[PDB]
Amino acid sequence: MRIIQTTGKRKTAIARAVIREGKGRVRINGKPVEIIEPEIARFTILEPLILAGEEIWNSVDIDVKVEGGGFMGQAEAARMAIARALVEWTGDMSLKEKFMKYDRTMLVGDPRRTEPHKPNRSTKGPRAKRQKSYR
Amino acid sequence: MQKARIKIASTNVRSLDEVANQIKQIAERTGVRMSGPIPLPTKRIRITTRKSPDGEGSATFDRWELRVHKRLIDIEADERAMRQIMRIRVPEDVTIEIELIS
Amino acid sequence: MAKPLNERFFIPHEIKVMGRWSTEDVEVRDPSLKPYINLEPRLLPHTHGRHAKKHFGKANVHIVERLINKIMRSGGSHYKVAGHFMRREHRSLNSKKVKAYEVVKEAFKIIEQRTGKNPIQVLVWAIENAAPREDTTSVMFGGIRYHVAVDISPMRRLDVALRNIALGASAKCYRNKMSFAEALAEEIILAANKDPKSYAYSKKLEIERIAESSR
Amino acid sequence: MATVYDVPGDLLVERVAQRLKEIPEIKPPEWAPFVKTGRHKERLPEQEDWWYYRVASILRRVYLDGPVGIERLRTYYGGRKNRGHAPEKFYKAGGSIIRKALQQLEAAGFVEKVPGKGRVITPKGRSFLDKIATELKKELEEII
Amino acid sequence: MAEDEGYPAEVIEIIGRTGTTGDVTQVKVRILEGRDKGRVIRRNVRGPVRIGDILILRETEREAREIKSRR
Amino acid sequence: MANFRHIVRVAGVDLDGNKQLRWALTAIKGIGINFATMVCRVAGLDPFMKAGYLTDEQVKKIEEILADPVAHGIPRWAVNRPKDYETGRDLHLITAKLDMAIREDIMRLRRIRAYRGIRHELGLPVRGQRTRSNFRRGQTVGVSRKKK
Amino acid sequence: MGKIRQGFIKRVARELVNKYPNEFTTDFEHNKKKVQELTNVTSKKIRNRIAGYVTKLVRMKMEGKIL
RNA sequence: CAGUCCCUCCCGCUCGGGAGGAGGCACUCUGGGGGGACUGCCGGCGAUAAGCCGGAGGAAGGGGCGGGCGACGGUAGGUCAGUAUGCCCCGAAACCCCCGGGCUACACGCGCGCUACAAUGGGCGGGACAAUGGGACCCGACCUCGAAAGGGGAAGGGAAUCCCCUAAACCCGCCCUCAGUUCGGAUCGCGGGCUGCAACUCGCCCGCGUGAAGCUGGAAUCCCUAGUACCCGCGUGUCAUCAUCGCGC
Repeated sequence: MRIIQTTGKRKTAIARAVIREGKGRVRINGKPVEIIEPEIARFTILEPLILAGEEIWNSVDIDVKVEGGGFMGQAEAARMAIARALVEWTGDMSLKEKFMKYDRTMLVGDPRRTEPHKPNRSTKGPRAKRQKSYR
Repeated sequence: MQKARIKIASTNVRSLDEVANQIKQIAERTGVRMSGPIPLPTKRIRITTRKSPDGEGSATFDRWELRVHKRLIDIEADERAMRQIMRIRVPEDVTIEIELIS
Repeated sequence: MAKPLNERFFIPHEIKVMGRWSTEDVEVRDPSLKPYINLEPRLLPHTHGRHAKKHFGKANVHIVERLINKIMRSGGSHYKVAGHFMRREHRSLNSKKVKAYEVVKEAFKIIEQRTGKNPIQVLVWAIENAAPREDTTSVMFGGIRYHVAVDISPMRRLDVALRNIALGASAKCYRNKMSFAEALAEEIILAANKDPKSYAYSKKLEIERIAESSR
Repeated sequence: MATVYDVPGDLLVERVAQRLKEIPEIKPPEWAPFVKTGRHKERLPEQEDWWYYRVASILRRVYLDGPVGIERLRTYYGGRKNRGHAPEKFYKAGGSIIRKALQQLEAAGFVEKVPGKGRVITPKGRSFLDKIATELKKELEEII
Repeated sequence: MAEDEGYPAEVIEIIGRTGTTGDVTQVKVRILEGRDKGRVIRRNVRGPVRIGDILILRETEREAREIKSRR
Repeated sequence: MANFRHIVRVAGVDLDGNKQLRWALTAIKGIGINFATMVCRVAGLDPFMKAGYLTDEQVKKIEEILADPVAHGIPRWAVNRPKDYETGRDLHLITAKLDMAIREDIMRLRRIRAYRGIRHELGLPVRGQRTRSNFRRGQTVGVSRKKK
Repeated sequence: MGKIRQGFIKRVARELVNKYPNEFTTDFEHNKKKVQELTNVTSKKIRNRIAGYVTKLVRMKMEGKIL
């Protein structure tokens, strides 16, 4: 068989993702994909899988562990890592370019992430000044 | 023999690296079997401060940083063997803690 | 509910929006709106898109993501959590696009229940109509004050359209049985008709009308 | 061919709750839903479902973790109590429902206290859950 | 609705900005519609617009303009 | 069902609604939202069903339960006032007891010449702190207890 | 908002091609290596700029007007 | 349960799903060091220069991005009530010790914030998720008693190795069905816990009862430009305790 070990990371949700041949396993953090209460963010993961097509999907076992604090953010990290896992697998330009055309959140992370909370002038929020009325 | 843990932690980046590298290099050839120097953290201490004693105006506020960075060594040797390696100069301000167990 | 929802998982995959609405069902007949809209692309509006990056990176925003965001807008200092908790998440998200998304989805469900058509075909239709063609900007140039004829660009048209639709929903949405998912949903239909009941379409006419005078 | 892992909680919980009624070794004691409630409640619901769901999730928790506290099960719940215009702060459930719930299971033989100082599943507790999960997981596939 | 008649015109060139607001930008247009065809007009357009875009002109007979300029 | 009426009388001749049973008791002074459900358990009725879907029979139960909550059950912190004026073990409060019991303890305090007793009379929060520029713009707290 | 290359960055590159023209190239990387050997590396980021401007200065030299 | 000859548990449609321990440092990560981005290439505008736009490749671009970084000086700006310090003044006092009170008084007026006027909703229940940090008369596993607040007993930890710790927003199913209410939580009665010699003045929290104004706000006016704003909770300092604060995630 084969072990290929890939990562995706979106907004510091970090996906440790393995693809091996098998039977159609979808595992996230130990549990089936099914557990997730949200429908919506499940439909984000499913998008690289359908675009390659279900044939490959059935033929391989993808286990991921997506260790990110967002529920959207997990969906996000898992979608980038699946897209990359799929492209390493078959190895063709066909699947890579197809992905680039559809969206670039499937195979690029972000160039930034966060900004600190600036010191401020005794007021909350990193880009904020104390209200005035002194005129 | 006794397995001895040298834990070495320091405030600056410069000093801790010289010690770890030299400990491993002195230790390498002799009765010693040594496990490679391992970095443990900077627990990075923030101390977040107000500048101005006034409290008044805009304030521009201080982000501080004290970094203390930890490297952890196992060595297998006698107690006599440990002192020999310990001989080194060491950067002022380098804490060296020793654990001795069989 | 849960099984239907699972089926709602089977169907979007195949490829539909929100689990059961084919994107192919609709086309933009008018060529103006065609690059201006995102009817042709994909499935979930949650996209984190980072649009507004470049010049016109806001045009590769899924129509529905623009709607969720525009829709989100209203929100002041105050805190929300599962607890005793808020409002703070508004009539219109004194909050989360995450939650914001649900309304759009329920609104999508409701509009489908009545009209029975693909609700993107209704919302897309409504955005085309809601946008006023002409506007007057008090434009003085050179110091001389004119109350002039100005032609609306298409990006500006969509933006006016969606903002106006959202704006109207909140107004009725005020302490009244419409549920913004309902209020929006009822608005999206009528905005689509150019009906006399659409606070959005009233300004669409009136802005053009006053503009026509002023030009 | 299933585990509590496999099964969306929403379906699982009603199923494990009904099994709790059936078997029928675990039961509501009267004092607990009366007024010896978790934190504050707008209304306090007169349901068998209440008590059973509470215990249903302790069986799931005890499986997943190793040592799981009373303190741990109390905090885990989520829920908040008013402090006025000063914003709400987190606070934690009742100790009451939990200690007795852990105990009613203990007699059932489903939980046991390890010598380690903690709590862990028996074979009997673990068994009851996977059988139910297999039933649920088998049902899930049949339905569109 | 009724059409009116929509006169489609595309923008040949973006001359510069007008309004003290700034809010119109003035752009030169060429027409592509059944009636006239080809007519060049300098219309006042608002909002983000690029070169080669399409504008529906409500009134063909227009062309207000004011002009200058870059050194 | 259990025999519609849109108005039933409960807790004396005070009226009982068609809002919901739990909520119609909350209106009746001295029986609040939470206390209502406790009595409901004892009486044996559905808590979530509409008020006024009660025969005459149901009505009798709730009244004896009101009179000495403590005989039937009802914990000694869950009951309305427990340890009453230093020599009552527990009591109940309703509309006539509740009025009286707070008005007596206030009356006592004027006479003793407490700070507490005078602070209410003036119209002021005792242990709320500020009175400095709260109740702004001619507004009032209204102190105790009702202006509806 | 704006971009303009400092003046210090310009001075080093100009002197460098004048001393050793024929030991400089149209490859960024080749000039960067040479620049590193020539003058002190206060930092990495300035090393790259000097090298870059050198690449341009050679292209310009071809033309026959190099300012 | 990366990859696994092994091993103990459960489950099974025997195909197959999951956890422990061997074992294995792959991976995530830690911190130390190195590359990469410079208009280098390509086209347009421009004096063929300087620069500006645009394009390809690429993880990223044309101050990439976010802080620290702020001249000579002025407002006789702000602090002699943090310290330093010229001068003047006080000397049973403008000193010194002590208890108690006062800073927390209110008919009002304003600034700065928090919570808020409900169905984009509550209750109930389940289930998936983080990070900065802080932790020795300190954080406190877990166990037990108590409704709880908290108490009794006790493991580990001076720290990638334990603890606070639960993320909250999220979603699903169920009950509820738009009122000044099941909104909102002021006010007041009573029971009780906690620190401290002591919380009436003047602490917070639990539980029952009470249950106010407010149902979207004139004139006028403030902030901010993107992973920000809007929105949600989490920690920290100080520190027993008053946080609807300040700093930070």
